[PDB]
Amino acid sequence: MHKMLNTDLSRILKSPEIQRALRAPRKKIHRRVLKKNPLKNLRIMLKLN
Amino acid sequence: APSRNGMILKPHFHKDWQRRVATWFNQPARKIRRRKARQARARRIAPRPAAGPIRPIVRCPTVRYHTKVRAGRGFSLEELRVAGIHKKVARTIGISVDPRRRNKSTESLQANVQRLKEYRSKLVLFPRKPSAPKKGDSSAEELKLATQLTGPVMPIRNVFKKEKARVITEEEKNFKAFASLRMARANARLFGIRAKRAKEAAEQDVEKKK
Amino acid sequence: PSRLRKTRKLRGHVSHGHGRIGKHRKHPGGRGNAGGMHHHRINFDKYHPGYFGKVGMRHYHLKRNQSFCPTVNLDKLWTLVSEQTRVNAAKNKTGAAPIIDVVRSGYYKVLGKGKLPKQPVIVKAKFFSRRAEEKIKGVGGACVLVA
Amino acid sequence: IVNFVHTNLRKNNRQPYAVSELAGHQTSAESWGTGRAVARIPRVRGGGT
RNA sequence: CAGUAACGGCGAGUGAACAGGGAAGAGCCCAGCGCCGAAUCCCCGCCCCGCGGCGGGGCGCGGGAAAUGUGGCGUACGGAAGACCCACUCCCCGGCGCCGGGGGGCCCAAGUCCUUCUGAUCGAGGCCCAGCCCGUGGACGGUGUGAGGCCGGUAGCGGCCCCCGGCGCGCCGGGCCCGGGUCUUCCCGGAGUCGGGUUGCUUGGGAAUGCAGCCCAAAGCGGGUGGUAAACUCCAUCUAAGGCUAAAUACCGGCACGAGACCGAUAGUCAACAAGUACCGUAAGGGAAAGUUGAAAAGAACUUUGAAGAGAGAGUUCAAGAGGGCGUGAAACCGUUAAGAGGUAAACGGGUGGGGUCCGCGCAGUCCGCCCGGAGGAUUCAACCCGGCGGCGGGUCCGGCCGUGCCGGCGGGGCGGAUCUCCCGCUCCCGUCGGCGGGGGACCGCCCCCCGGCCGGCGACCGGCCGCCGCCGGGCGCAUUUCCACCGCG
RNA sequence: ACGCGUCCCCCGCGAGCGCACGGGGUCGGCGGCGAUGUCGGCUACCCACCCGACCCGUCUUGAAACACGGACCAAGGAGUCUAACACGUGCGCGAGUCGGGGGCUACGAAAGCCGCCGUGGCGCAAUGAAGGUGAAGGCCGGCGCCGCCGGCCGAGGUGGGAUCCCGAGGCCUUCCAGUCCGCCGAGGGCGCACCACCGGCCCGUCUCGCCCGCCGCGCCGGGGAGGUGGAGCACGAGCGCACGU
RNA sequence: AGAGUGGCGCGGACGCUACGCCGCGACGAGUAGGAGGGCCGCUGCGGUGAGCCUUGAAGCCUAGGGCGCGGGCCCGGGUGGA
RNA sequence: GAAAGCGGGGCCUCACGAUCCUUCUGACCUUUUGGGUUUUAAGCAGGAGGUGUCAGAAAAGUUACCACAGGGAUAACUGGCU
Repeated sequence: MHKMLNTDLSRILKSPEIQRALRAPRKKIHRRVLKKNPLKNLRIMLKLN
Repeated sequence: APSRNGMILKPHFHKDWQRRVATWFNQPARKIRRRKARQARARRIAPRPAAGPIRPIVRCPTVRYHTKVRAGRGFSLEELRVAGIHKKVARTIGISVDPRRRNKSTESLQANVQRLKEYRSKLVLFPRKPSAPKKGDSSAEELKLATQLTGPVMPIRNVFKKEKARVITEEEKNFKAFASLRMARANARLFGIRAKRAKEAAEQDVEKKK
Repeated sequence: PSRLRKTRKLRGHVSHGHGRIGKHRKHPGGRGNAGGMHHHRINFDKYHPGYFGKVGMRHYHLKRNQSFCPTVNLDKLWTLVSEQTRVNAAKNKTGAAPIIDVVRSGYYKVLGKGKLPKQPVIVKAKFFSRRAEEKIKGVGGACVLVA
Repeated sequence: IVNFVHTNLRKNNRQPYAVSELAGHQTSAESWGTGRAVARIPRVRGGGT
């Protein structure tokens, strides 16, 4: 006698109830920094202050 | 060297056990023999049951198994004689014989006089020659219809008589269950001490008079 | 299996998990339970208090069927019937009571544990402990004995 | 529950095998001892073969 | 049942039984008390049969055993005699014909068809529209590789011909004079043994579980047992001091057989081979090493150097780069050719340079779209009708099929429950009130099948008529459309 | 500091182009040398030079050691089966579970089946050397105290405890009401496991006191308050299989 | 990035063995001894590969060419003969 | 001692001893194997008999006739530090 009744989780994920109770996605990536020394570099230095 | 917490334990391998080890690799075509030479048995004894001479109604002893019933060794010599079958004729028609058994109650004695009529009736008995029967020998229609039996003959199953749902009377409810178990324990043990002092107190009244 | 065990991860290492200094050598403490009042003292007396000594009387040819006493509590004393002696008994007007025999379900002495489901009950039992009497009587039921 | 079973089931129609106990210990042998400059293993007792 | 109850410098350590449930199952004979004229046995001389288990019958003024006890009835479940009842024809010892397993041998389907690689094929490709042929035979082995159909078998309640039983059923021949229920009167059993005291071994048995010696040594309402010594006691349960008996169990020796998730010639038995053999020890005893040419011997005629082994050429083989201890043929260690180098023993790590060897298949240098100009090919693109198929919903077409969905039915059932009792078995009572059983009949649950009434599904589960838009074939369409291939430092 | 319409002390969508010290590099820049003698090739074979580098195993506070085994090469060569135990981890079923002996009927000596084959094992009950005993209570009536009569709820606290539940108030496109559907939320509620503390109930033992129950009226049986011994209760987690230490 | 009641051209890269991909920081000695992972090896048994082999299997040899930190493995050549 | 009090050994820091078996003391006590009356054994608690190698075996020598496993963790020489 079955543990879970609908194994079909391609289709359970996209029926009216599950897609009206989850926050929106974040599909953007944020790649790493190279710290331009603001004692040297101008507009880098005009951004701080 | 025991490490730490851990149960102490005594092995008996101090002898030379290996020289006496038993294994059962035989186990499968040792069964398949029994069953074969089992299967030989009753082709030899054709319309006689392979279930053999019939076993009596017998209890199991002691206070544990004394609620139970089982098959026994043989019918007592006051169960055969009352029914109307002799001890050396009973062997010659599937009825068990044992020279030792007892009759102490009449509640397991009436159960073994009726057992032998059930049987005597439902038996089918063949003629000495096929071409000339006699008097007690059965007809040639049963004997046509008659045939072998399989498994114990009239096998004893576990029995108990039922009881109803009853309105309790006003003196059942006025009966102690624990205090009547304790005043039967008290008077069984102390009756030896009781009777010698009802004697020694009644001994002194006889002496001071005379 | 002989592959998933420790001894494959050790073909290559020298001391094989029994030592550089003090090796695997035959029997360091004495075989079996040795040293019971000497050099394996502490242990014995700190996870097996009471191994060493006598107590009580000795009964010789002890036959254990005479000592034979099974047991059945209250909470679950209705566990010897079908689900038919209780639902029709609760339906009654004149006030009947079914007969639970305990000798029929391998029970000799009747014990006094939990609650009771409160509806009339006659109770056969070989031994009544003192709470099996007072729980069944206060609700309302007889206490018949058997041998 | 097919696999677990299928391993533990396929063992029981198997035959015994064994290597003998006579063999190896079917000589009268004995160690020569320290001295002679040999390894200390037991060696075989008396001959010219 | 239990690693228990019991032992144990109560330390290490050892260690049952009975009950419960199974396999196997089968039960009996004398000594003694006494009845029947020893009624009993052994050996020998002679004929008829007859047998390679000397047994069958007749005939002996033939010997012997035996009253210091042979045979018949008979032994504790009691046994016997006599009297009065009930019944009385089946029970064994051998031959003659009649009715179907255990051992030997002799026999039973189908390709060596058509091409093709080989030294040789058992290999590769085909054999239609009966998917070459047989398949109760596609286990195994052999045959110049690797075969269901080339040769042996394999299969099947298959075929024949010989040897020896086993049950059933007649015809002569032999025995055997036999069985149960009530009444009276008789009558009954193992001795230097049971039993103790002591001494030593034994056991889980503790003021001694079993065995033996030496001493003492019985009883007949008597004697053993009843797990702590004894006296005084009622109960409970067996008859000891003579004897036989099949099965269920065990089987590293013997005679045959069948297998293997084993080992593969320093393995596996000491032994794959002239092994318990060569050889060692006075003797008891100790005891190895050692498998392989090739498909076939086709095992190298003749010549030539040599006294001879060793050689040079001929030759067989697919090969001698397989040449009689001859499959493949590794390392250590040698010998000779090429290169390279060389006074701090050699060898090693990092880093570069020089020279070799091979290898790149290197020596005029990358493709992939769309776009534009200038030279052509091929009957060709949109659109419209003609058939076949999918993808889908017709937000409201018609049925049928499911359900870890229910609500009915005065519907035609299968097992379950420690729920209630009319017909009859058996049994104490005198056609009769009561008591324990062998089935039917109501009632409650658990489900199979059939008709109506609500819910859900066709995404582990459909069929038709519509409406759409998608491909793919056919017609028509005759080019400033559709694509093909090429050429321009575009 | 730079339109204007009103509040004041104090006198809510303009239009485009463009350059860059701006969330890690690209030329919308160039030149030689190419067929039998040259291109390339880190890798693997020989030589040469600069720097570094004592022989391995080993016991040992210490080994390059004047501590021991090692002349070279092949082939063999050492934590293993089975009987207990325990803790962890996978899996079936769950107050249960398990046929392991016994049965029935080529691969198979396998594999499906018994249930009135669960006898039996371990588990659901402790505690005493034993005889033996053997597991909640409250709150209102019939006579300010007993001995008995009815009716109701019930496995008892306090403190900390993953999450749920009630929702003062708000979540914008001209304004003024009005909602449904969701989410954000002051503080305030039922408290699952795991603990820390307080009360209680069953066996054993210790000290104090008065009444019960009776076919057998006792050297007979049963109740009550406070210490104390335990491998105990207190709405259960065990049993069979496999793996590892 | 809320939902209502009133005043010409049929076109737009990769992905996600979810036991996979991707994303931003801090650290990385080890003898006795623990633990994980091994698309590291060696021999046997069930499954699978419409696997491969006399047009040349296994083993060996190789100043031939490639693969991973590593254990080890892939391809050129010659032998060999199932 | 009048009374507050104080006393369960020496004013405080040492003067002492386990399993088993052997003794005595305690009660209208449990048991004595089928049931019962009397001798008799066995237990439950609390003291004593003692282990001084004092966490607690029951034990004398010799080897220049000698033996095995080991030690430079251990002496007889050199060298070293002093």
